[PDB]
Amino acid sequence: MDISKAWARDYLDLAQNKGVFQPGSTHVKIKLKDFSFPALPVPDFSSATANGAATSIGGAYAVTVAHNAKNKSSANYQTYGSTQYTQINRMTTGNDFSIQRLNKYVVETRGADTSFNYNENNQNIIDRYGVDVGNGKKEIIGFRVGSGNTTFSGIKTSQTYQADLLSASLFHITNLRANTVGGNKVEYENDSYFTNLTTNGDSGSGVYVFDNKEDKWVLLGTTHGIIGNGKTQKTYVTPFDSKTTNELKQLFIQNVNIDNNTATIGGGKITNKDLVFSGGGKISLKENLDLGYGGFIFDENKKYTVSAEGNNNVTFKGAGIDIGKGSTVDWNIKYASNDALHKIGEGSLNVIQAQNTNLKTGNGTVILGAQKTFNNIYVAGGPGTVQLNAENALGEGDYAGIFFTENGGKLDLNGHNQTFKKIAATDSGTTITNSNTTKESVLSVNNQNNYIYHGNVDGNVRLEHHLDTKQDNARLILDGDIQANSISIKNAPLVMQGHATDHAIFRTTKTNNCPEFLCGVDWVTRIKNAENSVNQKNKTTYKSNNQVSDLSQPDWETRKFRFDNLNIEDSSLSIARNADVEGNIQAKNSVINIGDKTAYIDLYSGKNITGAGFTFRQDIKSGDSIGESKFTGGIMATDGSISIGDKAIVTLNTVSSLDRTALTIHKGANVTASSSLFTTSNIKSGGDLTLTGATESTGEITPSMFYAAGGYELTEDGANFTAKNQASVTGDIKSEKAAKLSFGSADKDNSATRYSQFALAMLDGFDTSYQGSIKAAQSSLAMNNALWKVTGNSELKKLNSTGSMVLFNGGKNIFNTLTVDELTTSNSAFVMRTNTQQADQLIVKNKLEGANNLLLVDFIEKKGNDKNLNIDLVKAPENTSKDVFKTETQTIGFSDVTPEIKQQEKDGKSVWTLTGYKTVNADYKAFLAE
Repeated sequence: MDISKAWARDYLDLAQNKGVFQPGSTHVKIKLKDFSFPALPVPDFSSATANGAATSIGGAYAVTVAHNAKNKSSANYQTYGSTQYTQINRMTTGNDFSIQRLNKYVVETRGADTSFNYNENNQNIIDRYGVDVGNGKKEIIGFRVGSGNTTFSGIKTSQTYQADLLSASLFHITNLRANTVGGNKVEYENDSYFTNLTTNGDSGSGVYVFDNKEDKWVLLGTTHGIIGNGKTQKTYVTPFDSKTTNELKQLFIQNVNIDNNTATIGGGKITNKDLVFSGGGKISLKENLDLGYGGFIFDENKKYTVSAEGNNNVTFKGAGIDIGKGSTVDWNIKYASNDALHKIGEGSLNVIQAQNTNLKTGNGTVILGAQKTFNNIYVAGGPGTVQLNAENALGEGDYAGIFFTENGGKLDLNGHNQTFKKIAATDSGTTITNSNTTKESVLSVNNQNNYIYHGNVDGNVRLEHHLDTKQDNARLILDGDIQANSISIKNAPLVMQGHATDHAIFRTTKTNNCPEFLCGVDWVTRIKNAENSVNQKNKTTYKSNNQVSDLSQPDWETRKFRFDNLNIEDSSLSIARNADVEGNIQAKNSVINIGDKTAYIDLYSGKNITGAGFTFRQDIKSGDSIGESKFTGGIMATDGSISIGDKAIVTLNTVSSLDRTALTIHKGANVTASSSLFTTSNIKSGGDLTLTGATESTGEITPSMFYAAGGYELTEDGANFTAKNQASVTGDIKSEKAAKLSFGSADKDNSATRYSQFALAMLDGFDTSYQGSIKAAQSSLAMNNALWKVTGNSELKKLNSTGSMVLFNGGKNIFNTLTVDELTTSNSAFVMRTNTQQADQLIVKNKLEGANNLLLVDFIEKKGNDKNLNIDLVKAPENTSKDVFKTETQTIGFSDVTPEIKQQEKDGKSVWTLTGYKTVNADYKAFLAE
């Protein structure tokens, strides 16, 4: 492998379908120390053996090269996932082709597609598998994956057949029909930039090529050998051979036509090959049946039963069970107890009795119809389903005896409740569901220590994380997608977060089993040193640190958390980076951190299943890792606290009620509450906080709502506090930072009012009311159509009121002063109060005012006539002008008492005074167009 351009881990990521090289990914490019892979989907390389030297072709069959027999097995002993398979037969061709029969059915992969036809003429093959590389120029491009003696630009690992080091080659075909000893062979050359040259240990590995018309990767053949040395090194592929393949497969077929009758089996007779059953019917065993290398294969769309004669106890043993699509096999015997039952195929195994053995399933449905149906279950490869159909059908221990490796499968609780201390899932290929739409399944997960569920939840499920005693370390962390009716949390923490994308590593054991003499620095260390400089300049050390993922990596999968309701009691809920959370929260004596900085990763994520596939490993690290997070819904809380952190985006579109529940909005958060929010406590905010009417209900249309904060709101930075669009906001607002905004839709509205005009007796206009005390001596205040009733002494920095504005209200003969420092009011409204001999308000200190305006007043003294006494109404020294409260002889006022004013008095402070009285859905905003 050449790592002068590409990172070492890049070749590995591709071969192991990690990082950006997920199966089916199109338009993939990688940064170099910039490179675009060809316009094709990434292959699925899961049909490759762990060591790369052979390729599964589905079922009990695999393909490799013939002279790999001489090799230290290399291909005689095959590992897929947690399972070992042994070649027990083969056929072999002069062109070095080898089709293999394995001792058991492969559970982990459905195998590579075998539709390559070497006997088509050159033009046909070019048109079927050719790739455009410019202007219509076709080349046959493909991928090869294996793990020969491994080298990274002159760093010698001396490692061969390591699964961790499974590495990918990209190539173009240079001769479809090269004339070699043995027969015609396909010749290829690697890409000159993304260059993984073939090594001896790669011999036998599968070569892939992509069908244009069927849109699928196809097994071209298997790697035969090389000629040459560096960049131009040629590789020869033994073309896949159907005829020889099919001849080997013929050696294992015994057709059994049951045809709805009954086939009785015993004594070497039916009244090793695979027994290939057809027609449906009953299968009865008179004794233990051991099929050796054979197993059961069932056709499609048929019903079968497997029974013991006379209700005896008989076991079956063999290659496994392969059930065709649309078929169901009622399995009413035991599979042998010293062997795993391997189930593949798309149909259903219906297990009527307990088995006292282990299951390995990779496809179709296995139904558990008995208590403790299997001792342990291993789910692999993606498309299998395990379905509960009896009480206590799962197994014992923390994991309920079920384990999901790579790509996982589905657990359908099917109306049953199931409890796990821990779910043993390696990745989000796993989902726990419930297909029963009429009886909800309670899924309980009651880990007492840090644990991450990597899998999903959907269907008719309720999720509970309940403990008997308050335990703050019992953190349940969900890394996958969660779709649940509801979620309930008591006494133990819940964490919702995204998933750090898994990458390949070079070696999972932390030791190098070669002494320092004769071997020196660890090759693992050497790769990290060799890429250190470019990693220091780009800040990407996570690429070469031999860890599966890193808290500081940028590549994170966003996860969806949807639920009608979450209930928390006496614990904490954290939404961390790349969680997208939506639903209603009820909280009691609990802590809610939205946009929490602490994220968790699993050092064995994606490789959590060990041993024979019935043991589970997990190692958790946590630390700061800041990224976008989303909460959408409502919050009903009692005590505890709520925290909204950097990069979080919260949308309260459901009514929120906080009682003794402090709300803190930190710097870098965006909180929009389009739904009513009441709180007996206070809200602190150093981010953006916006309060608006319900802009929902209709696809258009907006109804209004309220925001009360008894403990007031407090602003903590150069922040934003915006109220607009039919928002009625109660509770004082204080601040000593340079804050801004807002009251009132900034020209986003007018006079054309929708909604109930009986719901206009709560805002008059505007479409925004507030009340009513602002102590912010550094802060701005926009006022496009508003304002407040002012219930306290407000000393505000700056003010701009293009539109409807402030009045006073309303302490019992308790008068207050507003005080600005750049009051540029561009229009109406300024209703002030006084009884007669006691008046308030000394406003703008540093002048600059606006056009039109309306400085008004009102009372509690019954002056049946005039009272021509001296009480000022503003205090702007010298002033820019005077006509900043123009003479409009149309004042309704309060009662029938209308006094007048002045122009100037004490020094430069241009005040306003008083005079006498007069006599004159029926209004305040009756002066917008004045």
